[PDB]
Amino acid sequence: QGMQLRFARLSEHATAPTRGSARAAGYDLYSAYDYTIPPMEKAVVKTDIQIALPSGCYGRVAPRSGLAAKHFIDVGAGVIDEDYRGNVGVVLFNFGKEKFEVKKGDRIAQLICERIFYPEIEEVQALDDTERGSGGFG
Amino acid sequence: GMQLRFARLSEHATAPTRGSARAAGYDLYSAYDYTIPPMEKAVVKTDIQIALPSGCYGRVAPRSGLAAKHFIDVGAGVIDEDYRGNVGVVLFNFGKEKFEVKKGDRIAQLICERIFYPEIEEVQALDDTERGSGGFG
Amino acid sequence: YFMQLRFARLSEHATAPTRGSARAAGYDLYSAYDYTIPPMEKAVVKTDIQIALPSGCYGRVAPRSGLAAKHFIDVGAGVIDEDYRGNVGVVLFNFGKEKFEVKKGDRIAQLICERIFYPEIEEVQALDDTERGSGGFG
Amino acid sequence: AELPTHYGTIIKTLRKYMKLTQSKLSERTGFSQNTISNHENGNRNIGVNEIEIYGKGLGIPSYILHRISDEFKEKGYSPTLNDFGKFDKMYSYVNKAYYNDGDIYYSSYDLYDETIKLLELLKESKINVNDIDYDYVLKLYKQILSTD
Amino acid sequence: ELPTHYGTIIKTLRKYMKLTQSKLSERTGFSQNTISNHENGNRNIGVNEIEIYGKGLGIPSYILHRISDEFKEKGYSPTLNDFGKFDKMYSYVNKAYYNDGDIYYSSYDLYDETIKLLELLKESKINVNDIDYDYVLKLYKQILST
Amino acid sequence: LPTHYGTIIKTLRKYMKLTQSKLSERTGFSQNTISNHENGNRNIGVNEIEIYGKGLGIPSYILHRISDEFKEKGYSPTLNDFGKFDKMYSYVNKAYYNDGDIYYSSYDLYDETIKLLELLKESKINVNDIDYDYVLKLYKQILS
Repeated sequence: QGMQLRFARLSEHATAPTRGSARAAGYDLYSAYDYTIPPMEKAVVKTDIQIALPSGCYGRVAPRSGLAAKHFIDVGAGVIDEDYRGNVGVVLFNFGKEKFEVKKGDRIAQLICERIFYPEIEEVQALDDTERGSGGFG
Repeated sequence: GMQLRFARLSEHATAPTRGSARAAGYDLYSAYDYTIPPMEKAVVKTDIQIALPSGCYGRVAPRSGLAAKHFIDVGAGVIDEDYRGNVGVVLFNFGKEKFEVKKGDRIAQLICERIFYPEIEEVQALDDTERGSGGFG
Repeated sequence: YFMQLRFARLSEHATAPTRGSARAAGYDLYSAYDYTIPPMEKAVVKTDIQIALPSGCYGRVAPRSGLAAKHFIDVGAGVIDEDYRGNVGVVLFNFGKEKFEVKKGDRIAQLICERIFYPEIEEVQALDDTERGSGGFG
Repeated sequence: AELPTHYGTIIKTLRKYMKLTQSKLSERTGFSQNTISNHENGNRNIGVNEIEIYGKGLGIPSYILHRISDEFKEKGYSPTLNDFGKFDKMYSYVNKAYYNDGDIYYSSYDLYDETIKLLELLKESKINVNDIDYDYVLKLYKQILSTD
Repeated sequence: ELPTHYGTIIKTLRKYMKLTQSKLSERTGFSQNTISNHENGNRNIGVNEIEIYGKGLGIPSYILHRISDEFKEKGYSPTLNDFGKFDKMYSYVNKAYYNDGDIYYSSYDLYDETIKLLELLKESKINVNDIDYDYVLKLYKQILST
Repeated sequence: LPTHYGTIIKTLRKYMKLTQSKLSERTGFSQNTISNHENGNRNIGVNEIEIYGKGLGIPSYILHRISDEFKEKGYSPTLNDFGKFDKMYSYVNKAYYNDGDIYYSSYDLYDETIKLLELLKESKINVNDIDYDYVLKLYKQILS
């Protein structure tokens, strides 16, 4: 059956992540609490959910376009490892001139299942320059 | 997915470009002039619409030079595969001085980030993992 | 058996990328040098390593959660193309009130092998609006 | 969440609205006519996992059922569920606008809340949701988002 | 409105790459006919045919676009005039960008930077063929620094 | 200059109660290779440590950090007390992946393991007796 993003509620305050459409990049993450982010300040915003990411991705906590364009809100950190079972936190940066209010139940970020490799690492003495990175046209 | 389709929404658009066959992104170009003061942001229009290949989203990502030389950054950045509107680039100028965008300036790149579209499932509690527990061996 | 993440030291100051767990999203990147980053400033922090990413990915230089949440450290730029064979640089932003010290051998970011398409660009006169965009429920 | 979810009523009302029998929804969900009857009657417990499946079975995004449940927890009734025909029509416009208009995409906070605010505005103005032009909705939508 | 001059650009570069109408027709899958109608004029050329000609010629597609825009903007292309000097300089710039951190973390545009270096070298009476990568690199670092 | 990887591999193979035959079956190195690695007759770098780490069941980077001690001290305390390290690290590892206060604050799991062992030693607390929930409180304390 279909790839599952599994989550559990760590409190009565959490909201189940949501997606408006089958092909949205991200699940909506919701604050579990009220915060006041002063101008040029940060806060760790708790969702009170834990997630089990599907195999072959990390969870990227990614900014909302609206919050970026209208209120100069960004997302710091944002790497959730496959093995992370703790409370999912959103590191919100307020770069705006005005304070940014978070209320419990507010949509503050989206969770994207970014497909990655988990490569083995190999030391060599020197990398040769690439084909596409050397020589002239032809 | 082998095709990135785009269409011009105005005469002011530049076709996205990629020097190398293995560059991470397509260059996106401003369609208008903007003056971003110190510590302010702007929504830069490209006047292009895109149709991402299936199984990715479009990440609008920073240019390394604009970041390392002019303290320029990209907020937002997530373009859903169904988004057919004007591709906007949210530029953040964290530098001490104003940052000038002119029509035809290269302000960001578009990466086709491969992703899953997983179904959501609630459980009462998740087990600490076999790698998130145990001693060596 | 590849493929792998190949790397080479450009100096004796480099540290081999490390990954604590088989399924950590990122390899740890280490500074090769000392840097003082004053408040609201940036620095290009050299690793003195070069890398050959595997095929079908780019390298994303991604933020450390603890560094963001506790010291308001962020990563600018962060796109590393398959053909890049120069010194891997980390662009650190200090949005904190206090200066941030980097010492040779400090962990300042993570390298993620982000899987991507390399598609062919095709101009079209107009894209249609997707079905999923509208239609009515059912 | 303490406050009951009222999911049984929501699924019954939406299945009827979509002119489906217990049996047709049964074929689509995989739930037996017994299970569905027992969900609608408020006997079996209904959580996010059942609502994901009911969503797919009804051709309604699951999160809307969540939102409708939230109307009961906050108001004691659902204006959306009481007049869902209007919600469905206005949501089709809001959805199309979000995915096709850069002003909406780069400012929207929540498609559900914005559908409600738009329906409230049309009722005030005594305009029929079935008659309004998309190009006019779009101007209404940009106005509603202009506030913030 | 203003014509692309794509037929002339393609012809001039095809000849520069020492390929026949047949060799280009091999590599591209355009008929030896279609190709001639494209160079001879009248048959038109979209961004989509220019992607195919780029791969065909072994020249990055975007450089055809920037040559076409020298014509629309200035009525002439210094790049298409001395293309052999442009190939040489581009190869050094491309190498620098992909193999040196100072350039990778500073470059704005590889094409504009090739032009700006050829122009600095023309105005020093220095011949491209008469210098080497390390010479170009010192200059490249100088012009990218602010 | 010297890595001491040979000693580190021999000691950890013995710590995990593996025969050379077993470590060979797992790593893909012959017994002759493993013996020459262990005895310093064949150089060991990043690429061998990646294989040995997988074969031993110990993250490769820990062998790098143990090697770092030798260079920075003449010996490795951690290698000398690897039983205590394995135990504390199992708690640190668990706290990192299951507790948000650690995940959003931790700088380096190996240095935090060392800091906690030094704290248990100074407090005369035995790492095999301490309550996970109490370790967690000590951990939050050293990070803050």
